[PDB]
Amino acid sequence: VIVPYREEMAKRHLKVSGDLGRVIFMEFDLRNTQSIEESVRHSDVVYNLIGRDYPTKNFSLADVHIEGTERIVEAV
Amino acid sequence: AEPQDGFQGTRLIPTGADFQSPPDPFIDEGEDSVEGRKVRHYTVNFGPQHPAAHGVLRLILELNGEEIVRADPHVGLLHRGTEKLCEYKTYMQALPYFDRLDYVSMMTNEQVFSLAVEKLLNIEIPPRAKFIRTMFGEITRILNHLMSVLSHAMDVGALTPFLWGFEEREKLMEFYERVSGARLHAAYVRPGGVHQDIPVGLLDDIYQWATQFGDRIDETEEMLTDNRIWINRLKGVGVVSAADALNLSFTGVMLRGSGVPWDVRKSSPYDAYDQVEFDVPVGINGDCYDRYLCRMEEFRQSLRIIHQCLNKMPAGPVRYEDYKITPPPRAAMKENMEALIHHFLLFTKGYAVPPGDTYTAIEAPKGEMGVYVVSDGSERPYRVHIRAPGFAHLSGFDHITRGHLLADAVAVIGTMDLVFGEVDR
Amino acid sequence: SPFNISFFIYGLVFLLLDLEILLLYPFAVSEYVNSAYGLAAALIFIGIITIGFVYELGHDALKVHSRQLKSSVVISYLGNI
Amino acid sequence: VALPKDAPNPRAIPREPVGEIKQALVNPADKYQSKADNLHKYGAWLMSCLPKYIQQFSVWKDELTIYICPTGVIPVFSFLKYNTNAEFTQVSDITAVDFPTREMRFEIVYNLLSVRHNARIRVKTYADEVTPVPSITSLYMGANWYEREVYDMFGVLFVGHPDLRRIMTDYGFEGHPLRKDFPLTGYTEIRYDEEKKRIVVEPLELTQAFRNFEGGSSAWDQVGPGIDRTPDTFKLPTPKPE
Amino acid sequence: VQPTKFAVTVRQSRNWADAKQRVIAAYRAWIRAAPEIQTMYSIPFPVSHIRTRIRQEFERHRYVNKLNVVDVLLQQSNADFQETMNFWRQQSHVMAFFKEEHFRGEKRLPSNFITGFLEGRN
Amino acid sequence: SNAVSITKKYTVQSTGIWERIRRALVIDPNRSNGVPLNPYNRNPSPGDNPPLEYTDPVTIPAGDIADNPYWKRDFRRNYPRPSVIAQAQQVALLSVGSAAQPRVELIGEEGTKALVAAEEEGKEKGVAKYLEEKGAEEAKRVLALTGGLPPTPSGQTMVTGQWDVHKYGLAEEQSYGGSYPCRSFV
Amino acid sequence: ATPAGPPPKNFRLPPPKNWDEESESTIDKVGKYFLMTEMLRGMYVLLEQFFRPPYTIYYPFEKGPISPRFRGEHALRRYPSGEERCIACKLCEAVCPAQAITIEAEERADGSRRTTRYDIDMTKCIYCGFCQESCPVDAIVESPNAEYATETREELLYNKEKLLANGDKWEPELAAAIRADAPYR
Amino acid sequence: MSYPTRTLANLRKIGLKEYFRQLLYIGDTKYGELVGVDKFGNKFYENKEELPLRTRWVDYAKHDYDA
Amino acid sequence: YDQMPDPRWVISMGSCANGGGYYHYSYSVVRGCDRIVPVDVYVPGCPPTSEALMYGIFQLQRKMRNTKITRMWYRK
Amino acid sequence: KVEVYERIKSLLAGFDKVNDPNNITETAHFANDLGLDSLDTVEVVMAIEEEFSIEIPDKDADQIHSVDKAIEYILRQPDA
Amino acid sequence: KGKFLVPGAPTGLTGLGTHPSPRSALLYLYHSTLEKLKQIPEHSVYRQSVEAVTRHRLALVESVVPEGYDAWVERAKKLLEEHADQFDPTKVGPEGGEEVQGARAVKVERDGRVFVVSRLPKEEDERVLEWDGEVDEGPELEGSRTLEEKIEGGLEKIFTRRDVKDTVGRVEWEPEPQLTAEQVAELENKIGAGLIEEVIQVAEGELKLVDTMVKARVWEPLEEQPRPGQWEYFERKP
Ligand SMILES: *P(=O)(O)OCC(C)(C)[C@H](O)C(=O)NCCC(=O)NCCSC(=O)CCCCCCCCCCCCC
Ligand code: SF4
Ligand code: SF4
Ligand code: SF4
Repeated sequence: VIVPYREEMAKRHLKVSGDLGRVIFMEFDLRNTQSIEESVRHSDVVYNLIGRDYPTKNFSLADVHIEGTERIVEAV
Repeated sequence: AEPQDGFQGTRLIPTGADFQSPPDPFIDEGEDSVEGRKVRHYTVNFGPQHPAAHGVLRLILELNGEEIVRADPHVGLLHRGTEKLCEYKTYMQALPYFDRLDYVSMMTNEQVFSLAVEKLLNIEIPPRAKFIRTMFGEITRILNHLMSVLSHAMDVGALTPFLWGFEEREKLMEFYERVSGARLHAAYVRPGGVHQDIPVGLLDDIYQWATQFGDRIDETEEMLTDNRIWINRLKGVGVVSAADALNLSFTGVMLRGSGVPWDVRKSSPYDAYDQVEFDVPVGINGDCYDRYLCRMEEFRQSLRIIHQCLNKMPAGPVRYEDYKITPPPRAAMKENMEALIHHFLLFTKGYAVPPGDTYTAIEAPKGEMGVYVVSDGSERPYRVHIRAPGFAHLSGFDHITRGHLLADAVAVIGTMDLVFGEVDR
Repeated sequence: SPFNISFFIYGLVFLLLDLEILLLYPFAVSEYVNSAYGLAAALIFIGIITIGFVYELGHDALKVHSRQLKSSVVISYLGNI
Repeated sequence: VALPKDAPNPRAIPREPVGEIKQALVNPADKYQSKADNLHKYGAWLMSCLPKYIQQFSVWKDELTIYICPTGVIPVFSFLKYNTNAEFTQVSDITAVDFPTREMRFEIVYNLLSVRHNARIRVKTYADEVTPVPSITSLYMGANWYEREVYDMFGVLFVGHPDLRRIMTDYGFEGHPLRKDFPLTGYTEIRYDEEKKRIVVEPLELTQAFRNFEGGSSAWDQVGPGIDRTPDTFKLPTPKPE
Repeated sequence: VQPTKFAVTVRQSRNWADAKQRVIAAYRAWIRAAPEIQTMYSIPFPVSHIRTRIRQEFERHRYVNKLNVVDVLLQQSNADFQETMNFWRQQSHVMAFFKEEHFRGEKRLPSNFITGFLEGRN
Repeated sequence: SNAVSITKKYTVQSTGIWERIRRALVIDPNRSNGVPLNPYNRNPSPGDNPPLEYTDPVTIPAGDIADNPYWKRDFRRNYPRPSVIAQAQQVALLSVGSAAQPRVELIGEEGTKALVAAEEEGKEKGVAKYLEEKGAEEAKRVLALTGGLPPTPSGQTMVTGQWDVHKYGLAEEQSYGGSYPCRSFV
Repeated sequence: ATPAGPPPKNFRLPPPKNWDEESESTIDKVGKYFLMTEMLRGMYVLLEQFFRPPYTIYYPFEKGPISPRFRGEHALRRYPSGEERCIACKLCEAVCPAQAITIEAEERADGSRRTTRYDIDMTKCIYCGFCQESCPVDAIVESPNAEYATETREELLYNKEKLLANGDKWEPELAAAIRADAPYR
Repeated sequence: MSYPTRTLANLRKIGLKEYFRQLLYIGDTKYGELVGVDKFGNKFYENKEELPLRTRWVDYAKHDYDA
Repeated sequence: YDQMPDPRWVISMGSCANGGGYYHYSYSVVRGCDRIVPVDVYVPGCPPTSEALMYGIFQLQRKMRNTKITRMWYRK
Repeated sequence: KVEVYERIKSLLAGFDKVNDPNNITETAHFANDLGLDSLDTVEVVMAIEEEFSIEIPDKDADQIHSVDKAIEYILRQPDA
Repeated sequence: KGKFLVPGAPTGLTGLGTHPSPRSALLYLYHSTLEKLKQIPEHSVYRQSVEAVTRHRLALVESVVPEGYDAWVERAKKLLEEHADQFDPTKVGPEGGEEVQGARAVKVERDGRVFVVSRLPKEEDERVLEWDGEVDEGPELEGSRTLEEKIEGGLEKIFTRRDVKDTVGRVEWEPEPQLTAEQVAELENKIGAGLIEEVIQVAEGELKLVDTMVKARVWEPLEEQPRPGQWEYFERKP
């Protein structure tokens, strides 16, 4: 499982799920294309669970959902 | 004709209940009335999450207000299956498992397993190994008592002696690292003697530490022995009579505190303890205060033995001189055919131990440590059972604490020298 | 579970003794005018409350003695009948 | 640094040279023959005093073992506790050994200590998966946890034991780990599951399987048969010639 | 009793009549305790579901015709009962007893030959 | 006195005005401070001990090149077998005595068959039945083996030259004196 | 309790002494009680320690002492020519008390007996030195290094590349430690 | 634990700038002879009149010093 | 671990806590505490020296020193 | 009493191990008439114990083998 | 001063106090042992062994006589005959009676020899004793009571209990003279089995042992033969 993350302390619980070498963490920003497709080029299945119910200073709902999906789906 | 005789249940087997003799009555010394009202006890769990005195200890107590009704220690939080693992190891490979039982008394732990294997091997180890092992035995006894007495003192509030004495631990841990390459798990005492000889400047460095250690003991006694808070915390606490201590399987200080003069080093001498002079501290009231005074005097007798070992240290080899049991020197292994073969076989197959069984006991710092080994003639032991003094001592916690104050339980947990690697194994 | 009566005693003896100390504080700021005559009454008052503390101590309502080999059998040989 | 006036450098004192070290060859078993006769006599006297339960005794070096039938556990240990010539008033250890080739697969081993006589004795009985042993808790309080350990590791019942429960294994643990047929890593293992938000037991799965080098045992016997050391007072007489 | 809360001294059964009473006594204590067991370990099942498991455990050994084996099973039942009614077990231990709460299911063996073969020995 | 001089205790000392201050204020001026001396303690470091000086010792019987055959010092293969006595053997030892002390002559023929009779009898009747047929006189004979009284268990220390108990006695020097409840046994 | 034979001389304690018979004066007895003399003496001991030098060293700027025998991070060594010392004897894999070593081997392209896999699971290793003792060529050694704590557990699964790099970096220590202790080995 | 005479002397031998810098990493006032420099730029010092085990010490080349 | 307030960290110290150690093949031992809790720093040794433990604590402090908290929220 | 019987039907009729409902009588037996084996009987007495909120001793429970035996037993017990 | 050891004085072994009448306690125990062994056959070595150790130790206990023993015995024997109803267990019970404030004493017969067991009120501070130690059985049942609860309240004790001052028809039991401290040490030096108190402990255990041995009939044939291979280890064939 490749897990692209933003905060290190937030993703710490995910490692317990798998054996050694099974849960892999990747530093990523949704506006860093290199990071998105470095996280995807080896995968045979990609889940997009990126969503947000509120807009933020850095991301409009369209920025995180529409532009977010579009960069990920193009990498896929 | 068991066990088919039990298929239909004939001839029940006699229990201890079937042999209860009525006491001799001549000489035997032993409405809404509020006296019939019952009292509800509350059962409190102590440990291991909620802080306890030390270690992986879940202590389940039934209390009547402030008094202990029933004490029920739950152990096995550090049960690691050591005894089973030893059956899949050679005797060499099982030796480090003994460092990790009473893990402040490493060299005497490995001493008891070496003596038992040496007994089944039918070999007499060289005199220099005997003196090194006795010397490191009393160094390890001081290391243990420094941990035991001072951490017991720290549990009842006395912060400072623990700090002073653990610098003494640091000095003696350097001697462990100089001989082996480890602060704690030396794997130094092996069947046949010790791994390697001591470096050529160690005896003098031990001697220099010895000239100042008496003052360290004395300054510890300046804060505790006459202190009225220390006495009021220990005197009359955790009393066990001499008769019950024997029936509860108490050994070491837990036995000598009740007045019984008994030391395994005196009763069944091993290594070089028959060649050294020392006294055995014995208490008279069987309480935490007597056991504290015995342990403080054991500090001085250990130092007294170490000084004798420094002067009586003979020359010669430190490993039994048969390369069929002990590994040859590395220069021999690279030089002649016979030595290289014996090196190859000892590190792949291991030495074969003649079949049989033995129970071997030593006076460990926490009391009588024993090991029961069964040999099948092969290079792996058939059975290794370890007799830990802390196991017998903690099994007596209910007997010594029932009817007494909850505020004295920390005193008797510390008066038993309790490391749970010993207890659970 | 039942609670310990010693907690009620500590609060009870504290309160009653706290009141008596309070009643002596006016004397300490009035000693000059009170002189000998006021001192007598203060000493009478102290003596009376001291007796109740003796009762406290003598009966050990705080359980002072809370925590604590003569043989009843003696045998005599008389011999053969 | 400020040195002590009377403490000179202990490394600076030259040591007397050491030359041709000579150490005699010692058989460590020889020193026990002095008491070999006495240990046989003590075992023989015990057999004579309790013939109904004592099947055999053995003397190895200074260790005397007594072999008894399970029913005599209480009478035999009573005698070893209370007899004036047997004041073995402490139980050093109780443990078990497994022998699957035996019908009674479990060998129960008791080690006793007599402080008065400065002596030790070993008592062996046997048990099965369904054949219990009398508890000696009524004679020795220290025996309580040792019997729980034997029951935990081997599954041996002690009738008359109060509170015979596990002492070492986890609660709800299945199996008796010191049985020879119990595998080293057992059957199951635990982990924290992030869905159940708790620890879960699962079938055991090792990332690296245990490697057993038992097959490297020597193809030749390396110890031999040993030496007979029975004293003369316990060997039968022999017919004289003619 | 005397040592700890639910401690039962180890005794042999005198006869088959004696054994049957203990077995029924053991079952009665178990299914009676089922309501307490639910709320004490917060089991996510009804007391009905828990009580069925109790009967099946007793039914695995219904066909035993050996007295010594019964004494062993009775001792195990008392030990499990004590460590349950005393809060010595943890929710993980009791929950592991319910075979449904394993992420691979309860039907952990193939239904027939061809399902196990198509998946690869189950 | 109990204390050794501070001038012989391998610790940093005070000097000048500070030593006089120390001897005037501390509880015991002979007490060290536990600080080791840098020119003497672990000097040189064990990693700079000259390797050529140390000699691996060899004891000449075990390490000779001339007169040490391995089988003479092979004490592992000369291990004692356990000496086992069953109920049959003790009955035979009671019926006809031992090799150190026989009960009857057992001279050649009619004694070889007599000796094997004592074996098959031991197998058939155990110790109890044997004693019961022979009576109380045999019981006195078993105790006659141990000198009338029953035997005592062997001791585990040989310091005095024989296996015996260790004779614990109070040390002539009591470390606590009598001011504390702990007694020194030697 | 006592050994067999006659009771040890003077084993029986004399009878307890009454308050009346105590050989200590009232003024001394009352003075120690109210003045807490032994507690004052214990406090005075602390002031003596307050003016003694502390034992503290300032780590990591200063380090505690270690010996040539010290058992730390594992390394694979070379000959002076640079050839690997390891010849795949498997002695270290067999003696290992924790089964921490895994080895595979065949003939190298030049026909030399060499390893293809040399892994040490540092989360299985008990740091006992048995491999270093069993090695006939001084190939596996424990370096003095102890400061290699890692962020992830996978970083503690050493393969042959990690171990040979460790030997290349630490070789002068490895030779010095071997130089000092080889006479005793 | 420096003591006044030790710290005052080392201050004079090193100056206040060096003194404050040393107080920023090691937290002590140490002075000794330069034994040498390693490949990374760490400086190593010796003084045999210090307390035991404090006679050797390193001044790290890098602000984020690591052992 | 569940009762520790945030921010929180776990240091696995020793071979046993790391991967099971000398008892990895035991029936009663967890083969590494990272099966149970997430681990921030692994300290090797059986036992690690006191200095080795201190080195690991220094690594975790350097980890805290590089933790982005107000800038992590400021990115998104 | 009669109030106990109307509560007795409330659980036996709800029991899923009865051979056939309406087979209950004022004196019906669990084994002979209702076709209950040993443990099903243990469970029925435990369900009655819950209804009357009174614990039943194991010896008393062994005595209870019929609908009438339970009706008689509950009346003797003060709690209900 | 130190001529006689003080009963209850600590011996040195914790919980083992100095014995009140140690010489007679040993005689009582040894004689009780020999009598209890008469129900074992004569071919039992167990019986032959206990006899040898006990009759040998018994001979040594008799070898040490308290000063003035002969003078005491004549009066004490003379006292039993004239007041036999005061010391017979069949009338006053094995404890000597229900009166603890007073002195009790019972004649008992073992091994052909007679012993008197005596019990005394515990020496307690007068500030703390109520009614001179008389047992508190609660208050009497006042009010409207049935006959049954009256009998359950020990009303019949009114017609049989005796006031502690009431000693008209009875006599004061005089204790045996005690061995001196010198005599105790030399006697236990003769036995060579530790302190007199430990020797008494061993006698009490040995007395307890006979009942187990008789109930187990340890002198009869082996109960269970070892089935083949039961005690076979890994020993190589010689
Ligand atoms: P009825 O005629 O239907 O049956 C009566 C019996 C059972 C006696 C049989 O007819 C019979 O003859 N059986 C043969 C002997 C026998 O009964 N064997 C003894 C078995 S005891 C037993 O099985 C104990 C198991 C207890 C398990 C309880 C549940 C598990 C513990 C966890 C609880 C849930 C989680 C907290
Ligand atoms: S490291 Fe040494 S012992 Fe291990 S395989 Fe290589 S050569 Fe053999
Ligand atoms: S140090 Fe010990 S445990 Fe670690 S790899 Fe070497 S032999 Fe195995
Ligand atoms: S020292 Fe070794 S055995 Fe002990 S806890 Fe640490 S890793 Fe485990």
